[PDB]
Parts: sequence; C-alpha cells; structure tokens
Amino acid sequence: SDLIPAPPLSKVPLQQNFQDNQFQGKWYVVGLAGNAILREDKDPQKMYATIYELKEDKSYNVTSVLFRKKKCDYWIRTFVPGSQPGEFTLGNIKSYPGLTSYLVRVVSTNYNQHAMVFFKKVSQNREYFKITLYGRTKELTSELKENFIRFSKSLGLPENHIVFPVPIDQCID
Amino acid sequence: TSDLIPAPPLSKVPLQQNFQDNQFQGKWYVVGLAGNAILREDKDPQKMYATIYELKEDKSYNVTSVLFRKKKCDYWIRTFVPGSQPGEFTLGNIKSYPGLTSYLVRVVSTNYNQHAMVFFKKVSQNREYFKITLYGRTKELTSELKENFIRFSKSLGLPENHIVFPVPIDQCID
Amino acid sequence: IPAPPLSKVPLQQNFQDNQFQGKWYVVGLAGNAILREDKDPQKMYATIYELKEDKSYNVTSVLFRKKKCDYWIRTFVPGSQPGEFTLGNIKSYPGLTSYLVRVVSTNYNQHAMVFFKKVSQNREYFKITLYGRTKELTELKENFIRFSKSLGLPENHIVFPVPIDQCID
Ligand SMILES: [Th+4]
Ligand SMILES: [Th+4]
Ligand SMILES: [Th+4]
Repeated sequence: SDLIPAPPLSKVPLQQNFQDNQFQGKWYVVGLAGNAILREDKDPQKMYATIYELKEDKSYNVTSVLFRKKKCDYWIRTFVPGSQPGEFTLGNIKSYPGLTSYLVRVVSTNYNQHAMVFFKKVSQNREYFKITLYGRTKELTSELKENFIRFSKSLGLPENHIVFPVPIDQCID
Repeated sequence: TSDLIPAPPLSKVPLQQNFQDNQFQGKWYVVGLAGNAILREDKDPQKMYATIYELKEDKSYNVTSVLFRKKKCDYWIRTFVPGSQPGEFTLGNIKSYPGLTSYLVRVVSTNYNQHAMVFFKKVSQNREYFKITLYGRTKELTSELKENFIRFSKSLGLPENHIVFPVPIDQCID
Repeated sequence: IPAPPLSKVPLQQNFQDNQFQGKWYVVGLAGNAILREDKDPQKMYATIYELKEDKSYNVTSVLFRKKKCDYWIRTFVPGSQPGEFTLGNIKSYPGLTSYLVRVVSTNYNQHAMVFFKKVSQNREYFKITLYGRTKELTELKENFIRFSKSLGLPENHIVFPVPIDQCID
C-alpha cells in the first residue's frame, strides 16, 4: 500500500486566465495517470466521461459516468471555485467518509478539443493524485498523448501508472 | 504638424460573422498592437497590458484597460455601445473626451477562448487614427497568429515599424 | 551588419549530396550587403548544382541581365562536415581570403536554405538563400524571414526576387 508521493504543487502548472464557461460540457477521459492508477492487461480500464455544468453561483455541477458491472454508474459532485481561477475544491466534503481534502487544478486546455486536469485527495490520511487527459472526442493525437505521458512522468509516475482507457459506446454518449 | 498613414476604407476590415457578445467578455491580453500612431521603440519597449470586457444588462460593454506605468497600475474605463451590426461598437459618452469626434470599434475575427483581432478608428482634433489589437486569453500566441496579424496590419497599409508585440509582464494584468 | 557566429547557423543533419543536386530557384535572398531596391526590385535567378565524380559540385548561376542570359560558374568543394563547402580555386578570386557554404535545412524535393559567408578585402559579408524547386513557395517565406532576422538582418536586407521566364527555364 506504499504510494508514490504527490508532487509539490509548484510542478503542476495552472491554465492562465481560465474560462469557466468555455470549460463546461462533456469531456471524455482519454488518458488517466496516478499514484493509485495501475495498468491491468487482463481487464483494461474502460473510458468514462465527466460532465461540467456551470451553476448560477459559478461552482460546477460535475457528473462522472462510467460503465461498470453491466450498468451505468453516476457520481454527482460539486466543484467549488478555489483560490485561483481554474482551481476547485469538492463541495460538502463531510458527506464523503474518510475524505479530508480534494483539490482540482486545470493544468492546460484549449477548451474545444483537449485538457489536462490534476486532482489531489487525502483519504484515510493517504495522499492520492491523478491526472486526466480530457478530449471533447474519444480520440486524440499522438502528440497530445505523448505530452501527457511526459507530464505524468515529470510528476514522478512510471509507465505502468499511465493508462489510455479503451473507447466504448455504453453510458458515455 | 502630424503625418499619418491614412485609415483604410472599412471595406478592407472584415467583421466576425455571428458575433457572440457574451462569449467575447472577460480579460484579453494585448499580445500585438499596430496602428498609424503606434511606433516600435527599442530603447523603451511597450509593456503588455490587458483589456477587460463586461457585458451590461443593456448589452453595452464596460471596458477596462489595465496598464503598468510609473510603478503603478493605471485603469482606463470606457463604454462600448453596440453599433450597426453585431461586433461593431461606438464609444459611449463621447463628449466627455475632449477633441474626440468619432470612435469606431470592429471585431475582425475571434474564436473567443484563445484569440481575437479588433480594429479601432478614431478622429481626434480632426486627425484620423487607427489601430489593430491582437488579443490573447494568454500572454503568448503562436507564430501563426502573430504572422497573420502582421499580414493583416500590412494589408491596411502599415509598415513593420508600426507593428509591436508588447513584452509580457506580471504586474497589474495577472 | 556583423556575421553571426557559426553556432547560430544550423547544419542540415545527414546531408544527401546526390539529392541536393539539380536546379534550385532563388525565391528568397537576404544578407548584410543585400538591399531591397524598392524602385526596381531584383529578378529571380537559378543556381544549378551538379555532383562531379569527385563529389565537389559544379555550380552554375543563371541570370537574365542586359537582355542576355549570364552564366557564373564556380566549384564547391566538400568541407569539414557533410553539407558544408568551400569555394574551389579561391586564389583566382582577387581579395577573397575566405568563402564558406553551409546548407541550413532542406527537404531536397521542394525547398532549402543555404548560408554563405565570405571575407573580401578583410570585410566579412554573409547571405542566405531560400531555394525552391519551383518559383513559388508557401509559411516557408515567413520561416526564412524569421531565420534571417535571428542572424541580425532587418526587413530591408531581405528580398524576394520576382519570378521570370527568360534563361532560368
Ligand atoms: Th475518484
Ligand atoms: Th486610446
Ligand atoms: Th558572390
């Protein structure tokens, strides 16, 4: 259960002049990396989607949709704006048992095609982190996948902690 | 005495099709700046500034320019009133600007979430000035976009020494 | 304007001398003694590279001038590294103590950039040519302008010769 440490926040860029309206809608998880994310060849990770809706109060309603055990699973969360535009905290955190901390930081995006987002959580006093490569479609270029691999490794993650979920049709369209 | 490159006819200045006023709001950095009274100065190069567009209830923009000057943040506040067609504006309360008889704004192109080019024309002391700004949501833009902006500026009659790329800074505009 | 240090002039990696041969049109031309003559802008010329048995190039420049086709013939001898050349029989050029050629980049079948440096009367001249297999190029003109400026040259030292039909076809 030992973990690769979370990198210091100084190694995680923040998207300059983040546009919260432009970031909204559905994003597909085309890449996923983290200290508790592990490549499994026997049962490879299926792609899921995360949907961001801006509320009147500028927090996001965030719905994660996955296909799991023959069903569509839905996680509905609230992202509250954080210290800087492009950062978020999880709303009503006390209703998640074990969870003492949950940070979101958008690293880069061009809004209409791709994004990279960094997440850090403390759960049972264990510090987990992950990075998602988002696409507005289910596919992205080599170039972007490679940049995402390089960025994940710059945060201390080896190859086996970096996965490219297999596109599917169920639940996420 | 003043000698000015003439303003181009408006037919040489495109208009962004189906302009989305809500999407054009927020902060834009001035990454490129060209005009008949804009001059490159190597001794004291132009610092980057930002312009912030807020849509009002009545669809005019509140427009705030933020510059770093003499060690402080300077703030210019104006109003852009919608014009003949979407993407064009006039300056509100023009009589409070002494000498100013005319001021036109036309958004040439934008993709809203990264870049824009805006054309401005004003008549001040009966002198016809114009400029073009290359806007970015970030402080940097691609070669491709800078070159496009250079080409467009030249298509309106401006030589190289009337086209500048303000140097990125952190003070005031972050 | 001073010649830039050679460290600011790339060399084409793994230069293919056979593939570089044939006719190249001079679509761009820049240098510290090249000046836009705006009143009567310069005509395009061509430069033809023929590989000899001994791997030197026979290099023929063809211009249209005074109603005639003019021909300048020189020899480029391979230098320290593939893609670099020296001028052959340099001692027959009076005043010329040095002449270097360095191919900066090329894709062989469309475009190239070549850097030239010479010392003549103890004055250090340099120029850069943008070569095309055709008389027109794209993006590539802008790249050539930015490269020329990276070596210290302003806009007025960068020219785009006008395409013509006489002599160079
Ligand atoms: Th989770
Ligand atoms: Th003004
Ligand atoms: Th010569």
